[PDB]
Amino acid sequence: MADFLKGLPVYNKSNFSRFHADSVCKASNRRPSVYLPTREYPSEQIIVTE
Amino acid sequence: MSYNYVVTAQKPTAVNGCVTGHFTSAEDLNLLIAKNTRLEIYVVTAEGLRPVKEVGMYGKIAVMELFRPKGESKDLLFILTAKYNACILEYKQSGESIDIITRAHGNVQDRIGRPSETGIIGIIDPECRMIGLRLYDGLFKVIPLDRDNKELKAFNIRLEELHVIDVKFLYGCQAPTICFVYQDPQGRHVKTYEVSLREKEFNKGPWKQENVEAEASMVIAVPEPFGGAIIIGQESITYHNGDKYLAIAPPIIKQSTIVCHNRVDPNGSRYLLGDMEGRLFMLLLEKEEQMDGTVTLKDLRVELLGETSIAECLTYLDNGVVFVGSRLGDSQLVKLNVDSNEQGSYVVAMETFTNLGPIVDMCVVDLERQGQGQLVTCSGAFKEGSLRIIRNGIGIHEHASIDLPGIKGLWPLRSDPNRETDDTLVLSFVGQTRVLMLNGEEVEETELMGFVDDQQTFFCGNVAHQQLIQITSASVRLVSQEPKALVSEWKEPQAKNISVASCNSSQVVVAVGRALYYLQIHPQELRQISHTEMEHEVACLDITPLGDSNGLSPLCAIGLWTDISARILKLPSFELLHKEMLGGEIIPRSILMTTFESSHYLLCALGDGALFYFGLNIETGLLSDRKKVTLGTQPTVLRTFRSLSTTNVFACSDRPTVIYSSNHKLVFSNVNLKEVNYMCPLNSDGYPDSLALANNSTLTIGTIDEIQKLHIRTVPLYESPRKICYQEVSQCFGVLSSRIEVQDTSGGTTALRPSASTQALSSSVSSSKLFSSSTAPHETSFGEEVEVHNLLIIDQHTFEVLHAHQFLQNEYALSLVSCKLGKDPNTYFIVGTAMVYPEEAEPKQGRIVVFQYSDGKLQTVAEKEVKGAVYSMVEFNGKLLASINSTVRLYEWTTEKELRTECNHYNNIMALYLKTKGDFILVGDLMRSVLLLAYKPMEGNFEEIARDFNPNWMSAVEILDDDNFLGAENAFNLFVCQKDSAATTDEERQHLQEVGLFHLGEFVNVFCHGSLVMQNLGETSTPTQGSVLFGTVNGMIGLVTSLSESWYNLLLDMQNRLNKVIKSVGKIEHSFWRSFHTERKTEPATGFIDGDLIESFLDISRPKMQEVVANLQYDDGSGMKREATADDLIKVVEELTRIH
Amino acid sequence: SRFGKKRNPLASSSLLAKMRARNHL
Amino acid sequence: HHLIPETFGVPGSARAAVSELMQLFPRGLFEDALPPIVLRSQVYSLVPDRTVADRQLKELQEQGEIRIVQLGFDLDAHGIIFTEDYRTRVLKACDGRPYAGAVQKFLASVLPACGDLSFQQDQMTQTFGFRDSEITHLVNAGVLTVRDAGSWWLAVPGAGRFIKYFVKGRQAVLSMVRKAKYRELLLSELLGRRAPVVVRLGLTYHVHDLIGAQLVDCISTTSGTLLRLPET
Amino acid sequence: FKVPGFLFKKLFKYQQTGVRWLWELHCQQAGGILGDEMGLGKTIQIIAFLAGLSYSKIRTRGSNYRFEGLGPTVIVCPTTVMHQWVKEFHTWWPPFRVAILHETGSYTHKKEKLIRDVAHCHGILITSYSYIRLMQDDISRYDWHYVILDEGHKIRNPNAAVTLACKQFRTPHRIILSGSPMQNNLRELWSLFDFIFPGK
Amino acid sequence: MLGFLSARQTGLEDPLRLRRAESTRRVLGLELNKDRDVERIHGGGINTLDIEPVEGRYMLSGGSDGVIVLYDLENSSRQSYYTCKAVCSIGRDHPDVHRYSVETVQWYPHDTGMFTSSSFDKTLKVWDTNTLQTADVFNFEETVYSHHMSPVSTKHCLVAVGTRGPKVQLCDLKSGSCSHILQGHRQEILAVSWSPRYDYILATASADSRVKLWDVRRASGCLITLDQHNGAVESANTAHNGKVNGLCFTSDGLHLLTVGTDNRMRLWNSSNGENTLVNYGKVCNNSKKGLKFTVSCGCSSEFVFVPYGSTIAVYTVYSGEQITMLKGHYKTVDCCVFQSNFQELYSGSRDCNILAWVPSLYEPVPDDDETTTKSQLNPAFEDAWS
Ligand SMILES: [Mg+2]
Repeated sequence: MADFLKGLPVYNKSNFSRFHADSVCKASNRRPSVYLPTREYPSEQIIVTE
Repeated sequence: MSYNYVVTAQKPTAVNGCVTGHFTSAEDLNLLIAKNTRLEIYVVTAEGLRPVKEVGMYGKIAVMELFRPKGESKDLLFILTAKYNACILEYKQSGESIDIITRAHGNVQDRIGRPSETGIIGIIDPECRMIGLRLYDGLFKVIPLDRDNKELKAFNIRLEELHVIDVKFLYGCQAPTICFVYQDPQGRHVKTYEVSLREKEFNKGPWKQENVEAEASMVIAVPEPFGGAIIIGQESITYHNGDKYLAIAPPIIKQSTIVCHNRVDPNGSRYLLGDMEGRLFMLLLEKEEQMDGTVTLKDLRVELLGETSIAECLTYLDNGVVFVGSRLGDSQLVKLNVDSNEQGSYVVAMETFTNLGPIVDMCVVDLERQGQGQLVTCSGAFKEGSLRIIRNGIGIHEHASIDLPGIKGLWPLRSDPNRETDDTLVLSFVGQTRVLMLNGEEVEETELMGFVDDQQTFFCGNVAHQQLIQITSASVRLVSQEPKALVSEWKEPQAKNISVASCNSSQVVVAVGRALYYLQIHPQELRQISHTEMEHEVACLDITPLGDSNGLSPLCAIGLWTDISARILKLPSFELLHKEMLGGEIIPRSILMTTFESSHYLLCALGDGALFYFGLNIETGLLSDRKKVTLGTQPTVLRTFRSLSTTNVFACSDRPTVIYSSNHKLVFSNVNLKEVNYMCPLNSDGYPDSLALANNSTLTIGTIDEIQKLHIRTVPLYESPRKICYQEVSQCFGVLSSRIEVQDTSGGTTALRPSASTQALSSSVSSSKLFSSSTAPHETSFGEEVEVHNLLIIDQHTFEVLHAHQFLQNEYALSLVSCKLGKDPNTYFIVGTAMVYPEEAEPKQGRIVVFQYSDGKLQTVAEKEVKGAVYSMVEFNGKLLASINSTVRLYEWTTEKELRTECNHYNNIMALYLKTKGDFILVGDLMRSVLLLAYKPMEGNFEEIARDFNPNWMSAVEILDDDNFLGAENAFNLFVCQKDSAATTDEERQHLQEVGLFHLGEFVNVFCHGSLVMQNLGETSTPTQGSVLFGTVNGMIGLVTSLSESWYNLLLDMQNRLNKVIKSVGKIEHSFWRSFHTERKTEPATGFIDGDLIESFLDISRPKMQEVVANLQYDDGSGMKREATADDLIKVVEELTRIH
Repeated sequence: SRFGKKRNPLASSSLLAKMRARNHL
Repeated sequence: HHLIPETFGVPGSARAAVSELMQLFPRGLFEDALPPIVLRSQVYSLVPDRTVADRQLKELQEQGEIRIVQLGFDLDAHGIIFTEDYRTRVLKACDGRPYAGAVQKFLASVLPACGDLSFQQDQMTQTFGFRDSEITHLVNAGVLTVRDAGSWWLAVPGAGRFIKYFVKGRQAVLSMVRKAKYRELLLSELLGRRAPVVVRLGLTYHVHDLIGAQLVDCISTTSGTLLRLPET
Repeated sequence: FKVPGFLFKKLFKYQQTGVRWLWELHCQQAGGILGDEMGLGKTIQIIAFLAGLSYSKIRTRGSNYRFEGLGPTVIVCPTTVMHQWVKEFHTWWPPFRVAILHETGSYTHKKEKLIRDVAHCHGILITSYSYIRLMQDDISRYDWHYVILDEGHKIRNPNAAVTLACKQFRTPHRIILSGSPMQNNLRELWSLFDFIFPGK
Repeated sequence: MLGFLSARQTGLEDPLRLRRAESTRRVLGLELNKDRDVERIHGGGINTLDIEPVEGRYMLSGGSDGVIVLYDLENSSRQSYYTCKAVCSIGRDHPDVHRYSVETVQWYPHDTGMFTSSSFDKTLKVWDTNTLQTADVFNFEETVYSHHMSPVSTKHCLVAVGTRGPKVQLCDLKSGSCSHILQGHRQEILAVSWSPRYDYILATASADSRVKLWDVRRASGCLITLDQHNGAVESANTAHNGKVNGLCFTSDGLHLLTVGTDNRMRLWNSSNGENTLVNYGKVCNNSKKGLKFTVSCGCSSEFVFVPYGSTIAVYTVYSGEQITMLKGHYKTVDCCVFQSNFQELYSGSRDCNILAWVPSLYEPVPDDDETTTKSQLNPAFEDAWS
């Protein structure tokens, strides 16, 4: 046993708790849906070079 | 000009960088992954990485850092592009609308400067006071970061240290202090400076300058408890903090260079390290808390956790997980367990993300002779090396498969009226019917009452009033669902057999040769409504309802034997509403009414495997827009199904094909399966949303994959593949590959791992007199690394390595061709080689080796020693054309089976690339751009027709046609050269003109002719000529193809309109991104349409399409120019999307 | 024209035009 | 090991070099009145990388270990002198002389604080508070010589004896190479030859100067180091 | 550079343009002739610019003039307009310390000490041309930041001693106010430009 | 090589590394006229050369005969050996020709349609390249040693002129102004050079042994005087113990090289004038007139090519290391110019040759089975001890 990998940082106990190895359950919903904006807002600041 | 369309067939896959922070909310754990030009956002969840958004950028993402200025609630994102665009992106959200807000943007290019050999470095101060960029030698660029200013004002500070290796800001400093490693003739040194924003000067830093290891390559800044910097070299790790110093020299590091690091903890106790071999280390800082309560570093302790994919970047996530971003191999999600497994690894892999990696070479093969090509690629390097087989087509995931020969029909059934999901499956057989109950995953053959098994069945299913129906050859039988008891039976008055039947939830039509009968389904009653006898014997029927009809169709569709017609009949009267003569000689074997989107269709398929489709008027029964597609060659059986929200169609044949509408136009996506003769949907508790599919040997039940979606099969080699070619007569691939071996104490070499070349069924080692008699031996130190090169013969069906031929020691195999030569009927593998020695800047020797693959062995047929490296070879009109350093040479193949030199051309610096078309050779030089030669048969010589005199450093070339030459260039640009038609002098005739210029943003390794879309749609309607695929270092696959002048001018104006209307990120101008760019020159793009912009317009809100198309004049081909509607350009862009 | 057809600012042709107009009538 | 070495086909410190050359100096020839002088040229004979040599010399100047003085017999003629020798010999020469107090002031104030080869009257008058008569005392002491109106070189008393012997010895030893057969002479043979009566500073000291000044080329041979007149 | 909003609002657009032109000259470190016809209010443009310099605390780059603002200014004018300059300063930018070097000036000690005081505290010295011609040393000894020649056509003879004395000022920020840059000859123009931009 | 090609194809190394490495290897392989002559049009020495910055196809030449020759450098023949032919010439038959030796030719930095020439006949001329007619002419009291146009200035079109007079002159081609003088130097001004980084910063070198940096926008006088000892702004500073006769900024503009008749070359920080203390040894420089020399671009090492008597010395700028002596000319070399695209050096000398120095890394390769069409072992390469 590695004594040194004990107590790795725990941020929420249930994260990755339902990581199913049956990857077919992910195979369909795998991909993020493309973002394509058409609303806009003005920017708060500009970068200029002196 | 000449007019080209360039589009991405596959998005770059290599991970250039990653970062983790709370970008999307203050509470979410995000992972941000930079793929080249292609930012993307995941959270971390209970299910691992949940996607969120994916974004594109008009730029190669060079720097990506998260930071949080005081008074921001969540992290802002700084991005620097390789063209030196900057922006401070912010995420925000309004329900389901997610908009990346550009917070600040600009550009930070110097007008003049020498880009640094270690690339763009970008660092942010721990207190968010400033960003530091190292773009050019001798300068450090500071972007102040602030709050009350509406503007952040990049200035610039002179370094005296010109060759800076790595830089970080230090933690715990009251003024922003950089620590950096730099090189001088006296060696590498570590140094510090304070930065003054008020004086815009470096001030003397907190530490003395110190010497460091000559290969010190990384600076890690340790957080506040320790402070200081860790410098990592090839042999030592050293901590520096003022007067404090520690050094360790772990022997476990010395085998491979450490290239990436990540902090795995808030305070610096646990950094991860990754090496070029793919080993993962855990650098483990040991604190001492002193008696005054201050903390000091006591020791450094390097540890070995395992092997990953070769890592470009690392990130730790949560509870034990690490993302491993790779360029050379698949990116990984891996855990760290605390208990070493039996092999000594703590690393355990969880997920793998497909990287096409460095595509070093590729080829297009119609492996199934279907007329639809597949790409086979040489992907990755070292232990990550693989073949990838890319196919365009719809897939299926199989949930069950059963040995059930002779299936003749498929229907779902639900025995329990209280379920919504299915529970039963019914099968039909020659003279018999059988039923499978679906106890979740468990499938068992069972008897259902009321149904009959000793007769063949042509339909069964659930029907109105909580009832079940079966239609046999003998009778139509209606069963009460809860009692499972027969409640009505209908039989023909003379007991003649039913020959055709069709049914819906509420109605039945059955055929008895020419006699039709129409039944309504009622509570405990099959009620015959009317009867008719057709002119000709009935072949197929449908009564599937359409539109808002309340479960009763008003229309019947019918197909007949003798006249080969499709017809629409009004159900209660059998009134003929339309008659369509299909023609030919083969009967309609299937017919299907269906709805796609808002549009109603009739589908019909002939026994020869052709299909016809028609738009169906559900109110008048008229057929419209008659069109025909050759789906297959077997009698093709159509079925509907519902998948997600949409009704789609399936064609059961030897070429399973899906029919659906995209933007009101039907799409035909072939499926990744050999044969399915019957299919139907299924939705059981074990097999939800599923399709049953069956053949003459197996039944298969599974969920169908998504649309048009490229499928990648991986064949891992564990060694770097260099070249591939296909030999149809042997049904195998020749693959060049190289493996690294270490020099052993015995003076031989030892493999680091097993690999494809070490594991063939048969093997051979080359022997030759040529170099062994003509050169002195050469040697290396113990442990020095050597490349061993092989020719692998790979079976096209299994991709087993059938043979491995190992080349001579120090022999590098560079070029491979498969061809017939001369009048010789045999097909050969020809390999061009070079002899590589540590002392020589360029190979002085090499050979051309001709092999025959026959009887499972590889035979050497001929060898030609040559005085150089054989960089490229091509078959040229039965001869072999080879480039040997600066020389291009043509070889005849003689009746004695020897190569004989025909002619030479010498006016090159280094002839790296050759392509040919007819008598023309296009030569791509290392630095003199492209040259066009012609072979002259009457003279037996080359003539130098023309060359491009621009100093383009070439990466690849292609001949698009007899006039247009495509080139790819060292700075990620495409250009097209053209032979000048306006030339008057013989000087002007020799100048090729650059007519196309385009910044692709990718490094192109390979061009080849082909397409992944099926060619059989051989209409003349194609707006687009030719198809050249290209492969890239970042694993992006693109497509170049030629437009007409009219389509070019249309799409060019459509780009200019979209650029006013589509928003970007960083507010990079699109024209700036696509501008041709080198350190010498920048020029705007010409002669290229960016298909990735054009195809985006399909993706907007229709108000924006109307703003785009406003006042545009469009010609549909009639010449009757009109104000373009949105639907006109929707059809144009739809037609463009079907090319890839 | 053999020269001035491509830029590497005021174009040569307009600077030349100013110089000529300044030195002619 | 396998990429970076392909990029192109292409350890004695200045402090060690100075300390070795300083022993070649014949202290008795001047009754030790001169502090031992090493020329900057000679340092380049032992430290062939001239840039590294110059930078290490500049760092020795900033520690105050050495003084650089212009000797004026040639454009590059810089003498390198240890500060403690210089200071001791000058104070020993000033004992009870009339200029002595101004020289004690100079060695206590200017030289601890300045590395310059030359001083301007602005600095001398306002920063160090020298009276115009004290500059005259320094010139009489030989610690300064007039460069131009209101400007002075730092100097070494009695440098003329050394400079005389050096200039004549240099021409003598260079002529020994020029007159020998083929204009070639093996270094071991030269150093074994009975030095001319003109070569008062010694023969090794001059070969190190000549090599550093690039007045003669060394050629390596199987016979050892060979001196040549350069093709110039 | 910033002008206080209450001061910039009080100016006509041509006076605003003049303040911008003065700033572009300050960035170039060139002089200029504000040659506007009589009545257009040249003095307001000057005072508004100097107020802007003092207000915006312009930190001089790369040079020994490490003021953070306006250093000592001398204005040279006819005696008949000295008190108008003082009144305009005390109206438009009260924070300045404006002192007349003249017998109509309020100072009680010897006039040598006034110039030291106005140099030390970065005031505005107002002088006649005759004192510039007579007190050449005691004036030009100091590092003046701006020299303004009002009615600067008084230095139009290049051989006149007032002209030679005015050209002794070391600052690059030399400004002339004159309704007539030239009156008789192009030589007068030469003399004014040789003050404003020597060697141009 | 094959290592670089593999590393580039796999994305292990940035494409920059192969390109800079091979460019450096080519500079190390320069050989005299290996593939290429230049046509002898001049009868006098070649004072000045300038390769066109846009395409690098054309080279202007000026000579002691007063002729200006325009050359085409591209091989529009199909042979592996060719002559750089003269496209056109402003010969002694031309009406506008210079009366005395032509000491600097420069292309207009922004397009090829105009160029400038200066001569010891005290003129600067502006030429229309398509017609070879002068568009404007400037006259001076004293012989012009040097002129330069700013390589990066788009805002202004100023020609700095150095003459035997002590004052630098500035001609504005837009306005036609030539009145503006800079008044800091005390003897003839032998080299002038605009910064490639900053529009307004002009370096000037003189026989007074001073190099001064100017900001020509100012009424203030010069910014910096280079002091070779690093200690004070003007009163005594000298860059050399001799005449300073050549300037060349490094290609990034961050340093200025200077050469002078003390036979030393010195490297300076251009932002403050600090002598960087790089030592190159003896660099022979007897020239009593301006010396034109050049740095490389786009190599892994920055090289400097400097006339060294009749040879061209090559140094590594930062290391001080002497790399080679290019040993072709028969009289003192007066200028050399570097073709950045292909790493080819051109050199002018008082021997009236223009010589091309070209990377000669390896030979055309034979096939051993050929009878006579081989890459011939010419008998001039053979020994004959019989
Ligand atoms: Mg007035």
